[PDB]
Amino acid sequence: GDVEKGKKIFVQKCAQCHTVEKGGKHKTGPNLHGLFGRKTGQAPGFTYTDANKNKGITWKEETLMEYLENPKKYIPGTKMIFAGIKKKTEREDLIAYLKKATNE
Ligand code: HEC
Repeated sequence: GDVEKGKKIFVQKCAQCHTVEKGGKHKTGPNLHGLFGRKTGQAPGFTYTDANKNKGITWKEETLMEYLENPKKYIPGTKMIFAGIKKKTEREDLIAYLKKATNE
């Protein structure tokens, strides 16, 4: 969980659709600094495509571990234009971005 790159690689490409700031009218990507509290698809106003909006759990390190680790095989594939990183563990680093954000 290298939040160092977590908040980085996150705010690098995900900063665009996921500007982590006051939620409010969400956009293509809601400030995912509360994923552990955001349903698999319950973004206020931005109700994820039936895919995430039809799950039933919350973005917990494990659930997202299945998404960030298998993004094009979990969700990141419909609108998300991302689905992998240079190496591979780069996804665990983001879990540090949220696990820390979402946590508090
Ligand atoms: C950095 C690697 C990123 C993280 C972490 C997340 N995203 Fe995104 N994202 C985008 C869209 C348009 C969607 C909706 C997909 C659809 O409509 O089918 C999403 C979805 C997510 C979700 C799902 C949360 C839920 O409740 O369903 C998570 C957890 C998430 N994203 C985290 C848009 C973009 C985007 C635009 C180009 C980027 C760069 C990212 N997302 C990157 C990340």
